[PDB]
Amino acid sequence: AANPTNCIAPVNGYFIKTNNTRIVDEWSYTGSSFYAPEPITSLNTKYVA
Amino acid sequence: KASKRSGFCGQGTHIVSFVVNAPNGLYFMHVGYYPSNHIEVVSAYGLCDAANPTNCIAPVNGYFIKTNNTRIVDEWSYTGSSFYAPEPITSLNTKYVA
Amino acid sequence: IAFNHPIQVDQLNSSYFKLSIPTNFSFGVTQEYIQTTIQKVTVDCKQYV
Amino acid sequence: DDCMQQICAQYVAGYKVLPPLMDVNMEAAYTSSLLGSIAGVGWTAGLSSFAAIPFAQSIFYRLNGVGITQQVLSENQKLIANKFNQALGAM
Amino acid sequence: CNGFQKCEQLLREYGQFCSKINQALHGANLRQDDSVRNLFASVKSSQSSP
Repeated sequence: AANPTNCIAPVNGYFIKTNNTRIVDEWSYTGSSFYAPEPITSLNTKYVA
Repeated sequence: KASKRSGFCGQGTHIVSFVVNAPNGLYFMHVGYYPSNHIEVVSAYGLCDAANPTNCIAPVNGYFIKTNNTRIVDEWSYTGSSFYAPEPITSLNTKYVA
Repeated sequence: IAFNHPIQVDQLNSSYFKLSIPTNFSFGVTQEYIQTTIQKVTVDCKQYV
Repeated sequence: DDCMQQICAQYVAGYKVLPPLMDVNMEAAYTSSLLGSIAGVGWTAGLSSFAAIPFAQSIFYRLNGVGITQQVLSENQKLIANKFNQALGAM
Repeated sequence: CNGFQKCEQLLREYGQFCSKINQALHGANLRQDDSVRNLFASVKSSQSSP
């Protein structure tokens, strides 16, 4: 509901469970907050999906 | 693979392309968006503000008709977030970017 | 004679500019075949003659 | 008619020259329409949808895209339009 | 050759080759014309705003 929203951003980042913001060699990383911009809300419940 | 860019496929926007086996060759089935109907709508070239942040064109014109309306579809507003729009320095013809 | 005669927008002296907007999706088009390859054939010279 | 008064291909018969199939005036009309469209097409992200954009504005927007000149620098660099006219004159 | 009956009769024997020459030139011109139409098609649909 808040304007800030998590986004896939580059190659499908912010994965379910542990967030896979890290890509290629690194499996997962804590969200930097500069990694993903705030996208407009998309159809689904509580998720862009 | 993508085209989503300038490409060999032509005469339509390259949303997607399909490849099928053809005798002694390859057959292509690209898909192209067609506008069909065009309606001319007066559009502001950006809007300035007393504050340093100003409305600017980003995906499409910042004001399709008036205020902030951003869409390529018939509906000018289309519930645009306006997050995409950048905030450039104030320009000529103040209170407007124009 | 049925050639040219394209739609023309009118330039605006005012800072606001009239813009043509698409209203119908009209998805779909066809693409030309690119040839790609040619037929292969072998001739038995000194026997066919 | 001029050859009878005196091309000679028809009298030779040999080969017959074939017209291009497109009138020069029709081709000129296409180029003039394209010249109008390019000013509208060359606008930030507006592209084809953007229309009625001034030729001077289109040149400035195109210049900003290919080379990242500052907006203040573009205002500071006066006579750029005159230089564009000089380039047309040089050709 | 035209205007000589004997020359025309010999050219009739080689007529099939002459027919192939005319067909090949006609086909090449039609293919070139289609390419010219394709080029002008992209120019067509442009808007002359000013």
